[PDB]
Amino acid sequence: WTATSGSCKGRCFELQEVGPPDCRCDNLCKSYSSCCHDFDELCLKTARGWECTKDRCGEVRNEENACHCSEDCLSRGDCCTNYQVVCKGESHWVDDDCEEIKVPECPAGFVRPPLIIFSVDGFRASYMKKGSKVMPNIEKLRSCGTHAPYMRPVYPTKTFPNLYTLATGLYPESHGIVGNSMYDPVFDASFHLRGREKFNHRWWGGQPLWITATKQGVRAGTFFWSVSIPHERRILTILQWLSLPDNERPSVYAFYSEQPDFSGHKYGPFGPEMTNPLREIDKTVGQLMDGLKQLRLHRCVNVIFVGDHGMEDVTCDRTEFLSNYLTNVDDITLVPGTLGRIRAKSINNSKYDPKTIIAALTCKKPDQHFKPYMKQHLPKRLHYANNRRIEDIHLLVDRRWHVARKPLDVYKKCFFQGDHGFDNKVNSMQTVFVGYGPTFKYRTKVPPFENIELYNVMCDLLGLKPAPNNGTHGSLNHLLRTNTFRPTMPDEVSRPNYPGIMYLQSEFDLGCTCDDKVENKLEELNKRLHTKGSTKERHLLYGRPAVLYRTSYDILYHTDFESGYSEIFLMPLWTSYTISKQAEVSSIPEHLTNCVRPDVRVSPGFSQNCLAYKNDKQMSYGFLFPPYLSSSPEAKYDAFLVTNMVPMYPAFKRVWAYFQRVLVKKYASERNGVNVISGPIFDYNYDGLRDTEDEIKQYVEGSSIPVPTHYYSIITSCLDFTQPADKCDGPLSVSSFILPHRPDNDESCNSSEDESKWVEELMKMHTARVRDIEHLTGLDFYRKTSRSYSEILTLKTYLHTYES
Ligand SMILES: *[C@@H]1O[C@H](CO)[C@@H](O[C@@H]2O[C@H](CO)[C@@H](O[C@H]3O[C@H](CO[C@H]4O[C@H](CO)[C@@H](O)[C@H](O[C@H]5O[C@H](CO)[C@@H](O)[C@H](O)[C@@H]5O[C@H]5O[C@H](CO)[C@@H](O)[C@H](O)[C@@H]5O)[C@@H]4O)[C@@H](O)[C@H](O[C@H]4O[C@H](CO)[C@@H](O)[C@H](O)[C@@H]4O[C@H]4O[C@H](CO)[C@@H](O)[C@H](O)[C@@H]4O)[C@@H]3O)[C@H](O)[C@H]2NC(C)=O)[C@H](O)[C@H]1NC(C)=O
Ligand SMILES: Cn1c(-c2cc(C3COC3)on2)cnc1COc1cc(Cl)c(C#N)cc1C(C)(C)C
Ligand SMILES: [Ca+2]
Ligand SMILES: [Ca+2]
Ligand SMILES: [Cl-]
Ligand SMILES: [K+]
Ligand code: NA
Repeated sequence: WTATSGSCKGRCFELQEVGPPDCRCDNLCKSYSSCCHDFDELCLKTARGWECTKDRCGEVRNEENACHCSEDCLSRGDCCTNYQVVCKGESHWVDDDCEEIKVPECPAGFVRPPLIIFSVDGFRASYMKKGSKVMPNIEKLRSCGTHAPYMRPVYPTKTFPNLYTLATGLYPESHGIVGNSMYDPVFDASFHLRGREKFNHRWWGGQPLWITATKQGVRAGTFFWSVSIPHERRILTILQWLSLPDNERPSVYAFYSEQPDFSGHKYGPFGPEMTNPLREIDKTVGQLMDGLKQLRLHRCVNVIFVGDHGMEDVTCDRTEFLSNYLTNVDDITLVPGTLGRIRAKSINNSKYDPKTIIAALTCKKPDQHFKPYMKQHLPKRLHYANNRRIEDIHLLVDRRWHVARKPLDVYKKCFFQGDHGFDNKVNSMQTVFVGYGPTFKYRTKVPPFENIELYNVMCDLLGLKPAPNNGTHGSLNHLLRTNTFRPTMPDEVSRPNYPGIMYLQSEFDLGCTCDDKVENKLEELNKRLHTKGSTKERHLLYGRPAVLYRTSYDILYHTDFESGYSEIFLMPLWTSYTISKQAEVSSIPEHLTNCVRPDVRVSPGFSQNCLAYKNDKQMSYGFLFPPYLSSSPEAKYDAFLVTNMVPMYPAFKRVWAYFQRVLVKKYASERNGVNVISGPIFDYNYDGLRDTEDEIKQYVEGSSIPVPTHYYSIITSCLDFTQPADKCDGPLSVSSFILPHRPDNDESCNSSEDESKWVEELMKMHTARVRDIEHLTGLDFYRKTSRSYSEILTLKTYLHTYES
């Protein structure tokens, strides 16, 4: 209940919220049914539209007008954005030549260049090129400022998850807005686009930019705009706020457009009807920039033009129905559409079996346009599991498709031709970034990057210390003319041990065997050199990874590879080796098929044992440095050390063996040598972070040998592929993966076929950034290179996406 009978007289678009039941005069008031009775009359004037004409020039001020062409308007801050053009012979900003902004050119009283975020819903990356001839204001920002060819949104590629990621630098699993609709099982409440529930603060976690700003004494405009406030009025409100006195004026502003999303849904991304919304958004940018130029702020303000997601061709007829797969379809709730999330209809049910639901949804039709997953099995690059609002069962839907529960859900609601929400690596989902202003570079192209990184940059732009978030601070330094953040490497926490030969063979009782009793001094000092790190410069190209937590581990050197061997987890944390373009693949000789050898540098008590693998009828083992790539028959024995062994499901060994035997050599042929770092990952609580020992839920039967959730590899080479990986003078090129360690290959529908028809497709889907692996391992890679730390931070955030 409000007392809506105060007045907005002198408080239109006031920045401090007045609390119930005084009546309100701000953007939210509409959505709360709490506006004063005169808000429309005073605050939402429309009379005479939004443009000066010659006849209005010099007019007598009439306060009923939407905007003003009177002589006093620049001082009152309320001229129509085109006043100076019509009434004073000035040019539109778009018609002026691009001129470099080397320093901020601000009116007196400006302590810092303001930031304006201009967000556009559904603005697909390729609109920058395909629509360029109708968006001259946007094209100027883009060619004269700093731009990327595209920006990668977060998953799901929906509006609220992405805008709240922009604001926080957090993954949706961390900020809590994990979908455009959601059910919270603790709240027993649903969030939707319609309704008042979405307004409750309990949904929205982390610390958004506007709060970061305010806590540190920097004032912010609104980031929420009521749908009924026309764009022209949002722009005029921002320009009025920018004319406030120094002590009252905000430093950070946002503008949001519902377009082109709203039309894209109706017409598809490139429907003929989409030309006009692009023209309209462009006009709005022109208004803003003419408005800045009137107020002498067009060489002072930093402008970010950014989208939340793209838009794909999706029609009612490309819908998969769960009713065609399940008998028990009335026992589930589905969050439908361009993703699927499934939970039980009733928690008063011990009868609900997710395993039977998954099984009924797996590889059932040859054409199937979705894939089911337990959420902890989703590609770790999606970071989409560690929240109670994400249901255990997920369906990743193919681009261009929808999933629904039953046909009536689609006809008892074709409306639509476009939609979004797919996998964030999908080309059609990519969106836009442009930065223009004194703090951005001039006429500069940067590589594609992720929207999670922008929070740190917006903080830098405003001199704010960012709250803890998921960006990598410094990875986007190359966007900026002047950086206030100087990244430095984390300090190594655990120093390695460097063990020599300390144990006799008969001290081990590991139940292993090997055929290795097959006896020259020229090659007896030569192998000694190898166990002490004589080839270490070849196999460890970027220094040893730093261990960033407290543990006990050993560096072990070998002719063909180096490792960091954990005495706690009884296996390498990492294994590093280089394969040249020239290198040969060889087989495991017959006599060595089951060979495992004690490592005399490592005590029996800190070693794995073969007996446990014999006794564990589910679990087998593989090797991190692959025997197939031994430099010599003699070096091959080192690959069979117990210290190179790791636990592997037979089903996973199909994947791993094909990678090691076929793919590593291919990459070395294509990339002119590769350096590989491989290791295990333990993430039993699916938080994206290295598990402590006491979080491990599975061991090799009757042992302390922990079972990894995942295996990674980081594959690095020279960006200039005319140089070999091991003698690169310049920038590097990387691709990485995090493969789930699963006891079946149900995820790959063609897995009954030869590995050459399915393994690589799997690995591509589980592409990863180096940073992802860092979080999962507590390692820090690329410690010793000739490259700047900023550049290395960009490299660590790169994702190889495998789109055309
Ligand atoms: C991406 O970036 C983010 C941000 O840096 C990072 O997320 C951070 O992860 C940290 C480690 O997991 C975690 O640390 C502590 O969490 C709590 C503090 O909780 C509150 O306070 C902060 C600060 O203002 C809030 O941000 C935080 O918000 C979260 O929870 C809200 C509801 O409370 C929610 O609205 C919001 O969206 C957010 O939810 C998310 O996080 C929670 C967990 O925090 C998840 O469960 C959700 O799913 C969602 O993902 C909170 O309001 C501390 O109390 C913890 O302390 C533990 O652990 C100690 C380790 O030093 C240990 O020594 C102590 O014993 C202590 O244990 C005690 O409690 C145990 C668990 O409850 C108990 O078993 C035990 O026996 C004992 O009593 C953590 O130090 C941050 O909160 C988290 N922040 C955010 C915003 O998410 C991500 O990790 C990265 N992602 C990647 C992949 O890099
Ligand atoms: C998305 N939106 C809506 C809106 C209302 C509805 C209804 C129709 O049915 C749902 O839809 N959209 C109104 N104003 C905004 C802008 O919100 C933002 C804009 C920016 Cl630039 C940033 C950042 N950084 C953050 C936000 C959030 C506040 C976090 C959402
Ligand atoms: Ca959107
Ligand atoms: Ca974990
Ligand atoms: Cl915005
Ligand atoms: K076994
Ligand atoms: Na299969």
